[PDB]
Amino acid sequence: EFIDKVSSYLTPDVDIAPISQGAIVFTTTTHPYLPRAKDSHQKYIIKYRPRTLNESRLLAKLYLIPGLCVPQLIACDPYNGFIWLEFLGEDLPGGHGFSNLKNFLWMHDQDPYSDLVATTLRKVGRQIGLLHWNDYCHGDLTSSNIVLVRDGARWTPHLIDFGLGSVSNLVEDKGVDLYVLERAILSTHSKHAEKYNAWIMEGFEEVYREQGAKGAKKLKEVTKRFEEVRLRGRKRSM
Amino acid sequence: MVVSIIPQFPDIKVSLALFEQVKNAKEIRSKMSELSFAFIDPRLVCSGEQMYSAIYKTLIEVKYNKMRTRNLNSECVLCLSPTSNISDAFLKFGIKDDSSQLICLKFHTNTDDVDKEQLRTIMTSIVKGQEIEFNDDNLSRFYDEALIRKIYKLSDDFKPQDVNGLSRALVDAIQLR
Ligand SMILES: Nc1ncnc2c1ncn2[C@@H]1O[C@H](COP(=O)(O)OP(=O)(O)O)[C@@H](O)[C@H]1O
Ligand SMILES: [Mg+2]
Repeated sequence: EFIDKVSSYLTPDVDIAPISQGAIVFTTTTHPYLPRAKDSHQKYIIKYRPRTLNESRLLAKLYLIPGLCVPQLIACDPYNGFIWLEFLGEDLPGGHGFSNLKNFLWMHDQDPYSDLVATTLRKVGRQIGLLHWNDYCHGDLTSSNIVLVRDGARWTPHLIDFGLGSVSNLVEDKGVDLYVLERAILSTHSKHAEKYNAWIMEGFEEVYREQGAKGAKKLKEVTKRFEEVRLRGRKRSM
Repeated sequence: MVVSIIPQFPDIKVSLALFEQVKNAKEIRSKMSELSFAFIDPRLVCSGEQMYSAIYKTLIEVKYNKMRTRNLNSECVLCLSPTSNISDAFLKFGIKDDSSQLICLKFHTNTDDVDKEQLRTIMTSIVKGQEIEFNDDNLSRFYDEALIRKIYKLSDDFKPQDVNGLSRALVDAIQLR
């Protein structure tokens, strides 16, 4: 049905394997335009959506920002709703699953007090800090939309899924982004969830504190709003 | 020269050739109408990835939107560009009277095999210059990063460590229209 239309559009020349449905996401080993064997990666992502324009424009803008880690936009057909992206991440060892932040955290949840975990989570906060410092919002900042890319014995957090992203200098948008992640991390009910969030916020704050006095002021603004959002996020008798 | 296909468009072949020590660019430009090829200025092309991304965009545009120009060859020169103005694209991405290198591009829509010997003969009868392999090693000789930054409107804050990094920004601009 959706698989029919997609395989017909791509032709039998392009192998596809569905990985998520709803707006379907596939992987493929076929590069959309480099001659075979002239590409540089084992596989790619194809996102099909019968948001396409939005995610593509934002990926392009964010790549140009020093330090921001996002998937490469490889190809865009806005007429049919296809975008091809760099495939980020890998399978964690021992069947712990695809290397998103959620799965990484679950895998280390029994013994999270390591340089690896703390440093990795601070790096997650750095990405969000860079994003917000530059007046962009993610719009769906869950632990599934943060992908860890292996770098030797280290992990390098990347942000994915910018379908709901936006340009915004509003601290309200920034606060809600942070709150969505905070709640997603808390959602596991892990005894360590609060610590994870604290490490993330340390990374976020460092980015702002690197921007002198102006950074310190903007950070105070964001953190103030974030606390208001937390307050407004839980039941209160009005 | 290389002959290639875009996976979702099996019946359209594209030939690409790269020439250096070109002596007759002015003459080529004067005869362009009345030859069909596109003659592209390699100073604006830093990689195969960039070029092939424009070929991809060309076929997508023509199949699923609207062709703006005369044929696929010219449409691809447009698609290399970051902007919609056809004349500006032809001017900036087409060869110039002073071009000492060029990329010779041709779409082959006939389902038949490309006649490579005839194609090479035609190209050398047009171009006074020396063909070298169309590959990233040779493309990295001739691109002008400063000009590229100006044309694609890249910020000085953007500091890619290598050609792959630069190429990615250009592909972005190409894919976004
Ligand atoms: N660049 C990418 N690299 C690897 N996996 C990706 C990439 N982009 C998306 N994915 C996968 O696709 C999933 C997103 O699927 P889905 O929920 O269907 O759509 P949405 O992207 O709207 O959330 C992600 O969880 C991730 O596993
Ligand atoms: Mg997705």
